[PDB]
Amino acid sequence: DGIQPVAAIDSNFASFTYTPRSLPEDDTSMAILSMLQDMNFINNYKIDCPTLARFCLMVKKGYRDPPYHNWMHAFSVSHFCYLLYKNLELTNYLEDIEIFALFISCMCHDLDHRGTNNSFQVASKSVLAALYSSEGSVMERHHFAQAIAILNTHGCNIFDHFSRKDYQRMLDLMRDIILATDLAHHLRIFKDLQKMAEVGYDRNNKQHHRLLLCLLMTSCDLSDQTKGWKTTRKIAELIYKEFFSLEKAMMEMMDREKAYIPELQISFMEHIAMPIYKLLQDLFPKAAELYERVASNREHWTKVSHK
Ligand SMILES: [Zn+2]
Repeated sequence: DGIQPVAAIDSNFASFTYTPRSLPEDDTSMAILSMLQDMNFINNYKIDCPTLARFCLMVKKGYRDPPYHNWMHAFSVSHFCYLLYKNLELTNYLEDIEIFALFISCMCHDLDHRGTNNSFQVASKSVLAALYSSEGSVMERHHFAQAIAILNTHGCNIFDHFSRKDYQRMLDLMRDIILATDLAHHLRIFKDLQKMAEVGYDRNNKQHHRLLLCLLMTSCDLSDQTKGWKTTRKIAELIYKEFFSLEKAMMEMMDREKAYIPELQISFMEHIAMPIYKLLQDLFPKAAELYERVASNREHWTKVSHK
């Protein structure tokens, strides 16, 4: 094969309107390579292509498949990462190595998702946000360690040619970015994010770099919310299907429990999702489209919510 150009996957691959979940699963590894190519990482870092193929195949293979926290989730978060690169022009904000770390983090950040819901930090703001949230910041996870175990598998070391210093910096970035997916982490840095958007992003501030990378990471994880109505509806279904994945009903109870979805999804939008994409828009005028679209989904949910 060799790598496909992004524009050959779909004329709209690079548009916020595009739904990556509609790519057949078998074409997703190739589409990862297409995106790294169009982002100029393969060329600039002179990455061996067979190696990058094996790496990508290896992380895909390492995902469990619950209804929601699965490869397609990872794939679609990665794809949003690419959309932020293309549409917000992140190279004017972050360094190449940070963008690269962000992308690989998207690919890797749910490898050790367990679904053990053991915390009240997110739940206090939104009961459904707690089910969408990745884990690792309150209970220890090994999304990161698993990513490296892959990296150190013969024939998979895509950062082989980096300097020792960039190699540590790459690993530190992944470890920190993967941790930041956990919404408990986001809540804990929220005031800092707010301060950053108030004062204005400062390319020379290393703190601003760290904060932006977390914000972007969480913006990719919840990016299902920035798609069509059908997408939040389908994703809400999946989260449910996951959490009920095993206990004697007192069919019936299942339906009472899905009658709660609208209000939970609205509370999730109002208290967690929308603030995040408000922040992006405050920092990036070109992200207005995204907040508007989440806003519009909150409207449909409200509208539906009188089942
Ligand atoms: Zn995730």
